[PDB]
Amino acid sequence: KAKVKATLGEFDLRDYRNVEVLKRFLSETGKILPRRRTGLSAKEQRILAKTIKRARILGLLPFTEKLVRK
Amino acid sequence: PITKEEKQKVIQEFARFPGDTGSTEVQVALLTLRINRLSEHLKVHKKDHHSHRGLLMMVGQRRRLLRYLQREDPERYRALIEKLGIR
Amino acid sequence: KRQVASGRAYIHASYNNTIVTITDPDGNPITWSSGGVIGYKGSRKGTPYAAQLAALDAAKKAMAYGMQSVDVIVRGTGAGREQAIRALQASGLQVKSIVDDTPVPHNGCRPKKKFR
Amino acid sequence: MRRYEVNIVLNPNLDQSQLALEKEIIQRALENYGARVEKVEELGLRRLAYPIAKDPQGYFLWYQVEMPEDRVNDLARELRIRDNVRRVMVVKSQEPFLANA
RNA sequence: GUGGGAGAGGGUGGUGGAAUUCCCGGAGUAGCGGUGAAAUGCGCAGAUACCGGGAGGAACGCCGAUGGCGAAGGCAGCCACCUGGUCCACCCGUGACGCUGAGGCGCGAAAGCGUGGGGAGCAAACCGGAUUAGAUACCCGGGUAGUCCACGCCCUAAACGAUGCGCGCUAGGUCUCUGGGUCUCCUGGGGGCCGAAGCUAACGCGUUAAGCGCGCCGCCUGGGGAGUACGGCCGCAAGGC
Ligand SMILES: [Mg+2]
Ligand SMILES: [Mg+2]
Ligand SMILES: [Mg+2]
Ligand SMILES: [Mg+2]
Ligand SMILES: [Mg+2]
Ligand SMILES: [Mg+2]
Ligand SMILES: [Mg+2]
Ligand SMILES: [Mg+2]
Ligand SMILES: [Mg+2]
Ligand SMILES: [Mg+2]
Ligand SMILES: [Mg+2]
Ligand SMILES: [Mg+2]
Ligand SMILES: [Mg+2]
Ligand SMILES: [Mg+2]
Ligand SMILES: [Mg+2]
Ligand SMILES: [Mg+2]
Ligand SMILES: [Mg+2]
Ligand SMILES: [Mg+2]
Ligand SMILES: [Mg+2]
Ligand SMILES: [Mg+2]
Ligand SMILES: [Mg+2]
Ligand SMILES: [Mg+2]
Ligand SMILES: [Mg+2]
Ligand SMILES: [Mg+2]
Ligand SMILES: [Mg+2]
Ligand SMILES: [Mg+2]
Ligand SMILES: [Mg+2]
Ligand SMILES: [Mg+2]
Ligand SMILES: [Mg+2]
Ligand SMILES: [Mg+2]
Ligand SMILES: [Mg+2]
Ligand SMILES: [Mg+2]
Ligand SMILES: [Mg+2]
Ligand SMILES: [Mg+2]
Ligand SMILES: [Mg+2]
Ligand SMILES: [Mg+2]
Ligand SMILES: [Mg+2]
Ligand SMILES: [Mg+2]
Ligand SMILES: [Mg+2]
Ligand SMILES: [Mg+2]
Ligand SMILES: [Mg+2]
Ligand SMILES: [Mg+2]
Ligand SMILES: [Mg+2]
Ligand SMILES: [Mg+2]
Ligand SMILES: [Mg+2]
Ligand SMILES: [Mg+2]
Repeated sequence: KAKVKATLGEFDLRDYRNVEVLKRFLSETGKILPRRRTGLSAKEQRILAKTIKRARILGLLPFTEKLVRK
Repeated sequence: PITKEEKQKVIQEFARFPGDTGSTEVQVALLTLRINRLSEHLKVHKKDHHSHRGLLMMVGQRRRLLRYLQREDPERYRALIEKLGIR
Repeated sequence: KRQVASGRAYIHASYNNTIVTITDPDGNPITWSSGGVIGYKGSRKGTPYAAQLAALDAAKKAMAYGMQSVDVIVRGTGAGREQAIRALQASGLQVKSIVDDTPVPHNGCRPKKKFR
Repeated sequence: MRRYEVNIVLNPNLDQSQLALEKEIIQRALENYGARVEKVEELGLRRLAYPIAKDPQGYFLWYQVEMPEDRVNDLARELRIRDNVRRVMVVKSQEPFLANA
């Protein structure tokens, strides 16, 4: 149960059109992950948020998903 | 907006000697330029209020600066007023 | 005699009733059941037991159409929500997957004073 | 002038000629709004996250530009006007804030 | 002044998805809904549950905090444009240009008024179902104003930190948001918590004073009568000072 920034290279927290990096920041549902699981700074998180929502508008990232098992 | 460039144009215009950035002349200029932009704004966008408070405050500063530079050097004051189309 | 043998089972649970709907792979329903169908009436109608009976009715009714392999979608919450799934899993329909689809607003509509 | 990233997302079903067309008209827009072209990126076929316009998919192309900022809003109106342009976004270019650096 | 920043501060346009409701369509029976339990109610003119499409209004889940911004009211989808405040560094410019501020003028949550729109959900009034010694109130089912937008009024409040603004001074510890640094730390500006000296009737406050001081404004003088009467001013009114 490590953090997200933990496994990753350098990446652009500003880049919406890049999904492969972003999917890593989302839950099994469409939910942007709490800071706890992402391990960002307030600044870092605040930027990530906006960037996600931007790509969601562009249809590259889901607003919501369905929950398996259970 | 106001570019650094379209701004420093006005400082070069009002500077009393080279490099005069903060003289009373040049503060009243700069202020006035911002007051005008802000009013051209608040003519449309009439419902914007917090901006308009900004205007109130800016104009307040311009005045205190004038009222000074006038009690101090009436001649530089007359000149200033004339240049700026005011009072 | 629609001949389906594989398809969707929605389970709609509420704090009042519980309904189950069986359907074909693109969603057109086949049969269904509920707390009400199964004899129950009152409050009595939303208890886990009644959920059981309801799921089981709709499973037998599916059997009649030929149903075997079923992919489950729960929506809603309430006592004997999961009872219904544990009573599908006792049916003899073999359950592929269980997903949770409870809709949620992204905060659109005022609710009733009961909710605030 | 300022530097903007324009995105356009299209109906995938275009063949050569229709797509050629949309891009001739988009070039026409930019050229007619005072908007100069800095660079271009077409990632093309891409799988969407949710269906856009009943479609599983979209045709992406990205554009870095410089242009007059009183116009930009009207630019975007003109872009989205076409049927076949399913989505359009425009952002101001912001420099690349890093992370995990 | 130059350079660097954080931000639901504001105004205008556009735009996105979830959900509710309603319309159309397919499939499909006998119920659904709702409560402590019921009943009104809806459903064979085919409901509920499920799938596809459509229309419309309103509000933005996760991120979101013990967080940020604003003078206060207040302010959360994304994008663009217009715009306000504010922090830091450099020590560059002016040279006391400062503080407070009766009056004036502007802003001012919600409800409320006027004219015109819009109306999905909620919903004062109201029509009902039920509980009860009796609802007529709590619980359930409908529902109109209203809520939403434009313009113009209204000026209220637990408009609260129940703490007027500004400056200097007076241990520290700790958590935090945002800058700059030679970056375990230090230095500046916010937000919190313990606590030195001190203050306090106590409760408590304590570098975000309720401490030690100076300036200026507002306000108090037992409890009711009473925010009443009378008068004045404002207001279409309600009503306000
Ligand atoms: Mg029931
Ligand atoms: Mg089974
Ligand atoms: Mg109702
Ligand atoms: Mg600056
Ligand atoms: Mg804002
Ligand atoms: Mg139908
Ligand atoms: Mg009946
Ligand atoms: Mg009837
Ligand atoms: Mg629909
Ligand atoms: Mg309608
Ligand atoms: Mg939250
Ligand atoms: Mg806060
Ligand atoms: Mg700014
Ligand atoms: Mg000096
Ligand atoms: Mg000197
Ligand atoms: Mg003052
Ligand atoms: Mg007075
Ligand atoms: Mg006053
Ligand atoms: Mg109101
Ligand atoms: Mg009335
Ligand atoms: Mg009205
Ligand atoms: Mg009694
Ligand atoms: Mg009611
Ligand atoms: Mg008001
Ligand atoms: Mg309070
Ligand atoms: Mg408050
Ligand atoms: Mg005092
Ligand atoms: Mg720091
Ligand atoms: Mg640092
Ligand atoms: Mg501090
Ligand atoms: Mg502290
Ligand atoms: Mg304390
Ligand atoms: Mg002591
Ligand atoms: Mg004392
Ligand atoms: Mg004591
Ligand atoms: Mg004591
Ligand atoms: Mg004590
Ligand atoms: Mg003090
Ligand atoms: Mg005291
Ligand atoms: Mg008395
Ligand atoms: Mg008295
Ligand atoms: Mg009164
Ligand atoms: Mg009298
Ligand atoms: Mg009177
Ligand atoms: Mg009168
Ligand atoms: Mg009254």
